[PDB]
Amino acid sequence: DVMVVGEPTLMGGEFGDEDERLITRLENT
Amino acid sequence: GCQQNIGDRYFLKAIDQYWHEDCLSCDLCGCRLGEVGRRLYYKLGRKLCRRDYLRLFGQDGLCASCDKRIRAYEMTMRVKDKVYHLECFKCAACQKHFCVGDRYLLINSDIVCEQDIYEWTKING
Ligand SMILES: [Zn+2]
Ligand SMILES: [Zn+2]
Ligand SMILES: [Zn+2]
Ligand SMILES: [Zn+2]
Repeated sequence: DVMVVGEPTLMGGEFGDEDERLITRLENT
Repeated sequence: GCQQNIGDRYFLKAIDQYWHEDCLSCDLCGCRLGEVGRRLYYKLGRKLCRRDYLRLFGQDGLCASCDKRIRAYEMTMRVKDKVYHLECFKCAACQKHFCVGDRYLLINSDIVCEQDIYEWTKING
């Protein structure tokens, strides 16, 4: 029942996981 | 994007397409998706930043303290089933805001800091 404070999070940020796409940074030559 | 190969030391790969640092931009505002966040949102065939994604498709909530709505892009504090506006995440007794690692107790939907648990319960219950 006694808790530890965590980091804040955005409200709808839980809900938009399916629509999230990952950006891959790549290298040349 | 511009449908032209980059020819530089650093390039990006998103939605099974190759992009420049400058070409992978949010379709709504034009912000550089690589510098802003490591992830992009893909909805209705559009590559979108988090802000424009959340303003348009985000899910709102209800604050456990003030009983007013929390917009999808608003910063929050999640505690078990409850959700609070960041500014509402404060001690019921002293009105103090918290730090990472601080200890508080959750009574109903009340956030009471550790120091205050005794006096607050003594007074209120
Ligand atoms: Zn390009
Ligand atoms: Zn945008
Ligand atoms: Zn609130
Ligand atoms: Zn307190």
